[PDB]
Amino acid sequence: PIFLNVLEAIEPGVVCAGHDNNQPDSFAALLSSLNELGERQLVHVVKWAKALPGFRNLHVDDQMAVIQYSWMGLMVFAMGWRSFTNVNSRMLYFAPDLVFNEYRMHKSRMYSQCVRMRHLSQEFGWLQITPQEFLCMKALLLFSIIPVDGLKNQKFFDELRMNYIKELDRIIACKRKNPTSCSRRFYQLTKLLDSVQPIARELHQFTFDLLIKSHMVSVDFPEMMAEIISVQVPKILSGKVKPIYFHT
Ligand SMILES: C[C@]12CCC(=O)C[C@@H]1CC[C@@H]1[C@@H]2CC[C@]2(C)[C@@H](O)CC[C@@H]12
Ligand SMILES: Cc1cc2ccccc2[nH]1
Ligand SMILES: Cc1cc2ccccc2[nH]1
Repeated sequence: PIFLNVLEAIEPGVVCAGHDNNQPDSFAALLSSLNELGERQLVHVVKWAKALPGFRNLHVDDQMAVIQYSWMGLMVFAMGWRSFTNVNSRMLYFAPDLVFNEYRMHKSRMYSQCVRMRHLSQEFGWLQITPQEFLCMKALLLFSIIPVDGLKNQKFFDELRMNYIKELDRIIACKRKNPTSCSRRFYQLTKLLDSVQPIARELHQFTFDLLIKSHMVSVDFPEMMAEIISVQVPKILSGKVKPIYFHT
């Protein structure tokens, strides 16, 4: 399982948010911590992506593009997984020092979005998702959103996406027997993958509005976060860049 060896081998390690928990919760502090966590996580996601099989085939501008458009979903999907494995989806485990309970979900002023994310975490349990299926689905998420106008070199991207989908089928096919199970399983995983986009979309809208009024609510946005959310995210919210869905 060469391909699986790579995903397993390059999977990012634990990342902390640097949150002061001995300090009373507040909107400004929580969101500022989540943002810092984004900056820190982005760094790992970039190093992770550049190490994926065939990623370097993509044109350099397209490499940065898919990462800049997919980080939200990637991060949310991995966050859901940690929440499932660490606390069986009891809370949102953003980081070791940033675990969201119902109080924080509410205090973050993004309770509805958090509920959305916890529900995704629950799915990992309800579908009995394997660590390997998780890994393969996550890799596939990096290639699940592109500009309606296409990429610099769409042809390579298309080839790459086709291969990662082919790998997901392999994972499903192995350790299995019933051809009806393979198809059903693929149906469920693609359904799950699609369910990530609406959550990402809601978060994009939220962080965008947050960046705009950040100065008023006293929320901090690190360099890369401020740049990406003001330059790349708007392209998604305006319909110029959209998710690739399996199902209609
Ligand atoms: C991606 C992060 C940080 C990494 C993670 O574990 C998922 C989580 C989802 C909510 C995001 C947060 C980064 C900072 C954002 C974008 C805030 O501005 C509003 C929504 C937050
Ligand atoms: C490839 C790449 C993507 C990206 C996003 C934010 C900052 C730097 C980056 N390099
Ligand atoms: C996942 C993946 C398999 C593979 C084989 C050849 C070239 C690129 C590839 N990506």
